[PDB]
Amino acid sequence: QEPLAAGAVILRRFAFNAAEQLIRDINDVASQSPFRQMVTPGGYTMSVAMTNCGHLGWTTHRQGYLYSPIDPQTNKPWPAMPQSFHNLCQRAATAAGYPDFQPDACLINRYAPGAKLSLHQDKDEPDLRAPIVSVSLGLPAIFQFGGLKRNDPLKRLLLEHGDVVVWGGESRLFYHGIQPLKAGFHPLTIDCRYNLTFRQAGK
Ligand SMILES: O=C(O)CCC(=O)C(=O)O
Ligand SMILES: [Co+2]
Repeated sequence: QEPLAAGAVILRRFAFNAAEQLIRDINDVASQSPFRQMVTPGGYTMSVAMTNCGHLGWTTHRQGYLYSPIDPQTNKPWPAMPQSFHNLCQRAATAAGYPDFQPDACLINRYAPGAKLSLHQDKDEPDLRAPIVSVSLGLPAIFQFGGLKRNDPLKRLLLEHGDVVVWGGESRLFYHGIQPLKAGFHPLTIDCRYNLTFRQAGK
């Protein structure tokens, strides 16, 4: 299935089949670059653990964000993006109408019950030409999606295991975020939610 909105679609239950292989390749990456909490420059500490794969990796600190080839926690390169991450990503991107997308970054998020991503706009990328591909894995989450300005009426959507969201073009600098993840069980993730966001950061 494929719905909305405006240079952005939801590919519903798109990563369903590959979820077992994604989870496995998430784990493989994690055994190299582990998950960790990150302190926002505003002093707040994020309830979302995260790590990276691909050419570039995004981390926030006290001075601010950074895209890096080096993992600041290991002082070695971020794991190469797994075959299945790459394949899945462009297969989503094509179906979303971005045939010439190729990411170099992949920020992997892990949410516990009560974890939240504050409303933000994917901003720290120089090349606004490329779209964002978000993969939802595990427990269901409510993903809010507004627009350019902060005050745009947000719309609340249930993102479920396998669900995929691609946004770019006119909808690229759009405010979006995550509400406190409700507790539950999922076969594959047990009691959490994984989320991959694919991005072009270099080029
Ligand atoms: O968990 C999500 O679906 C949101 C991910 C996101 O927007 C980000 O990593 O910047
Ligand atoms: Co984002």
